[PDB]
Amino acid sequence: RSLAAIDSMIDPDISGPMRHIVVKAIHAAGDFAIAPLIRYSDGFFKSMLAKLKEGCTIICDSEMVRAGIYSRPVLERNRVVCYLNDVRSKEMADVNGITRSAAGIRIAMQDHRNSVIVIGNAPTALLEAMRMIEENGWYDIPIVGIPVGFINASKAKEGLVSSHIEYISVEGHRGGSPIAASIVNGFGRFL
Amino acid sequence: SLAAIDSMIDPDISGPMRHIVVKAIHAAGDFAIAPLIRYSDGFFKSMLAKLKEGCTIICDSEMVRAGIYSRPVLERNRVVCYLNDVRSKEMADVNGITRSAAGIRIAMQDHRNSVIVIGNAPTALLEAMRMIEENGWYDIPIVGIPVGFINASKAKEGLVSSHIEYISVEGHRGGSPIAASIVNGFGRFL
Amino acid sequence: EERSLAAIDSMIDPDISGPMRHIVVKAIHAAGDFAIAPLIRYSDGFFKSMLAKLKEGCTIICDSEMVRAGIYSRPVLERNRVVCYLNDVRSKEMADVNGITRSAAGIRIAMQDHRNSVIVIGNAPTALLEAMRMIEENGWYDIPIVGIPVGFINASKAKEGLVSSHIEYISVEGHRGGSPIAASIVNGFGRFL
Amino acid sequence: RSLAAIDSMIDPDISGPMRHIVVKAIHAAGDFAIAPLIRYSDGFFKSMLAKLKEGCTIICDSEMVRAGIYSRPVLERNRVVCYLNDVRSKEMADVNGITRSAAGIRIAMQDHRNSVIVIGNAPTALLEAMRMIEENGWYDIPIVGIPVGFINASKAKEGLVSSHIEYISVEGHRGGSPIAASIVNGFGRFL
Repeated sequence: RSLAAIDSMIDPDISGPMRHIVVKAIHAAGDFAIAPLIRYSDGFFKSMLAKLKEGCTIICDSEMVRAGIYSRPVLERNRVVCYLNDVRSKEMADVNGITRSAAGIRIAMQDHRNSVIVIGNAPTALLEAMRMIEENGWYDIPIVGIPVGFINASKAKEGLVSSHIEYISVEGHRGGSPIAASIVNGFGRFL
Repeated sequence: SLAAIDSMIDPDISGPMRHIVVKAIHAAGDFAIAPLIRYSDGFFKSMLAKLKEGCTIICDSEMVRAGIYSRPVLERNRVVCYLNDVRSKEMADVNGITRSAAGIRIAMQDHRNSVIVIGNAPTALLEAMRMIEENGWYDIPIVGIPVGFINASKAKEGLVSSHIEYISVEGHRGGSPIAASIVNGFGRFL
Repeated sequence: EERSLAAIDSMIDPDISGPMRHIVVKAIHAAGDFAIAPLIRYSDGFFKSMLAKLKEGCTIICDSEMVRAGIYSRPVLERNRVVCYLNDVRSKEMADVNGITRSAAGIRIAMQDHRNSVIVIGNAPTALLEAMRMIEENGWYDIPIVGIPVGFINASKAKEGLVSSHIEYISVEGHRGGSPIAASIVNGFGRFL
Repeated sequence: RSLAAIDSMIDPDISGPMRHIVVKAIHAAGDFAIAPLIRYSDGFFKSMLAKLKEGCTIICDSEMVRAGIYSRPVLERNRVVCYLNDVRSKEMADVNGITRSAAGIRIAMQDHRNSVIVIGNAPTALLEAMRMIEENGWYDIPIVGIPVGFINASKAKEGLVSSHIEYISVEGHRGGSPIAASIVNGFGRFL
C-alpha cells in the first residue's frame, strides 16, 4: 500500500525505530517531501525512549498537540499536559511580555521537571523550551520541535539544530500538531 | 506574511469565503494548498445556516475538536467526537470498518442536525458521505480535509464530485489545523 | 527505473488504467515528487487524440527550448518534428503590436505555420492561454494540449480554464509544472508507437 | 506581486545579489517550499560571478539544462556544453563502470579544466563532479548541484553541502533543470 511504499523511499541510513517514527511523521503530514527534511540529534531516540519508558510528563504547546497523543502504550505511564489556559500562564504572559504559549511552557516545566517537550505550533514556545533547558542545564529533556510559521518558524528551528539539546525537527516551513503528535505516538511501539 | 497569502489567492475568490481561504492557508503554513482549495457554490450558505441556527459539529478526531475554539461558534454549537466512545470500538469490530468511520456513524445517528468536519481519516470522510447519500441528508455540509495518500486523494475526489455541499483540499495535503481553522473562520459571520 | 516505479505506482489511483498509467508514472518520475500524482488531470479523449497525432506524424509546438530539448523518444522524433518559435523575429514585432508576450506570439506564429499540431506548454501561462484561444476561435479541437505551465496565481488560473474547456489535454492542478514534466509526457507516447 | 510574495519567504539574512538569484530559482520552480531549503556556500556568489564574467565553460549534465541557459550576457562570454552524447562517454562509462551522465561530466571536465558545473538532473553526475574535484584538488570549480530524484538526489546534495566545494543546492528531493538553469541565468544581470 501507500505507507508500505514510503518505508522504502526513506534515507537508508535512518535505521530501525526512527524509520518507523519518520514514516508516522510522513503519514501525519501526507507529504513525502518532509522525509529527507527531518533532522534529529544522535541521542534523540534514546533520550526520548528513556523518558517515555520510565514515565514522565509530556508538555505540549497546544491543545491540538495534547489531544493528538493517544497511543495507549504512551498514555500508560505518561501524562500529557497543556498549560495554555493556566491562570499563572496568562498572568505571566501579560506581565513578562511573552506569548501565552511561551508562558504555558515555562509554567509547565516548573511544575513538572521530568518532562518531554512537544512543539507543534508556536515558534515562541519552542524558543522558550530551549531557553528553559539551557539556562537550567536540563539536557535530559528532549524536544519534538515542529512549530508552524515561515521565517519565524525556520529561525527558531535553526537554533534547535545547533544547541546541546536532544531533538527532532523538520527543515523548512512544514510543521504542525499532526506531525508533532504522530512522532510521540510512534514511540508507543517501543514501550 | 498575511499580505503574501492574500495575493496568492485568485482575485476572483471574493466574499466571506476569501476570509475562510486565508485562514486555511495560514493554518496550513503553506501557500501550495492555495490553488488546491475547493468548495461548492452552496457551501458558505449551507455552513452559516447550520452554525447560526446552532447544530452539532461532528469531528472525526479529538485534534479537530480541540482546534475549534471560536467563541461565536461554540456559543451556539456543540462540538463532538465519538472516536473514543465505547460504542465505536464495538461497531467498528462487528462491521469491520475503522474506528473513525464508526465514530462518524454513531455521531450522526445520535445527532441528525449536523456539520461534518474531517481532519484526519479518509474512511471517516467516506462514511460521512455514505450516511448522507444513503439517507438523503443533503442539508449537511462537509469540511472534508482528510490527510493521507491514495486513500485521502480518492475520498476527497469523490467529495468534490458528489452533490454534497463541501470544502476540501485536492491532493494528499489536509489535516486538523486546516479543518479546524475553516470552522473557526465562520465565527466572524455568526 | 527502480523500486521508485513501484513506489510511484502505489501513489497513482488505480482508476488510471490503460496506456495513460504509464504516461502518468513517467510524469511523476520526471517531477521527482509524489505530490503531483493526485494533481494530474487529463480529458478522456487525451490519449487517443495524442496517439493519433504522433502516430500519423505532426508538428509538436513547444513554448520553450527546454521542452524541445527534453523530447528524445526515437519513435516520436522519427515521425514528428518538434519546434519552438520563441525566437522567430516575427515574435517580438507581433508581441509589441498585439500587446502579448513573446511566448504567446511564438505559439500563434507556430500554429499558423503548422496547423496539424500538438501543443506542449512547460513554462509560460500566456503560451497556454494563446494556444487555447487559437483552438477555440478556429475550432481546431483535434489539437491536444499538454498544458504544464509553471507559476503561481497566473499558472493556476490558466490551467483551470484548460480543464474546463472542450480541448483534449493533460495538466497538473495548482502551482506545479515545468518542462521536465511536459517533455516526459510526450516521451511516454513513444512506447506506444 | 508574486515577487513580493516570494521575497517575503526569503530569510532576511540572504542579502546582496544572491537574494535576486534565490528569488529567480523559487519562481522557476513555482514552489515556495524550497525558499527555506536553498543552501549555498559563503564564496559561491563571488566564485560563480567571476567565472561567468571572465568567460569559462559551463558543463551541464543534461540537454534540458543546457537549453535552459539563455541569458545573453552569459552566452556572450561563456560556452555551455553537455557531453552526454559524446562518443568517449559510453566508452569511458564501460571501462570505468559509471553511468553516462557521470562519464559525460568526467570527459567534459578533462577537456575543460576552467569550468562551472551545473547539475539539473542526475545524482551520479553531481557525485562524479565532486569526485573529480576532490581527487584533483580543483576547488576553484563551483557547483550548481540541483539533481532530482527521491533517494539518491537528497543524499548526493547532502554531501555537497558538507564538502569544501563552493556550491548552491536545494535540500530534499526537489531539484531539476528549470531551477538549475534559472540560477545560472540569474547571474546575467551582474555581468
